[PDB]
Amino acid sequence: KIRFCYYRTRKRGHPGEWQGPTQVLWGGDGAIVVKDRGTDRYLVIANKDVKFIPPPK
Amino acid sequence: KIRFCYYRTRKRGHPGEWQGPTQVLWGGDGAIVVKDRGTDRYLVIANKDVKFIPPPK
Ligand SMILES: [Cl-]
Repeated sequence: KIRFCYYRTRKRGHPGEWQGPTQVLWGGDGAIVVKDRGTDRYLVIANKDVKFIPPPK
Repeated sequence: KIRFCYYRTRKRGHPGEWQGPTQVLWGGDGAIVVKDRGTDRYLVIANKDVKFIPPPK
């Protein structure tokens, strides 16, 4: 059930480096929530800036 | 189990008007996720800026 992903943030629309992997804490409609361990804050990430790690085959 | 709340955001530390009511979409450690009705955007709200609405007696 636990999902992991890579994610990135945006600075004035410019995409940042891929960060993670980190646990997908919540999955919404078009976005997820992750815990950014640098700032220790929850971040809302749009799905276009998420790379979901495929579950084990 | 559906939880609703009032929430507020701050402008340079000053708390604004209470907004909502709106559904508590996710509960984390010290913060929640809501969807802003006006902007259709997910927001992370620190618990001290949340008023959870109790169910009827
Ligand atoms: Cl946070």
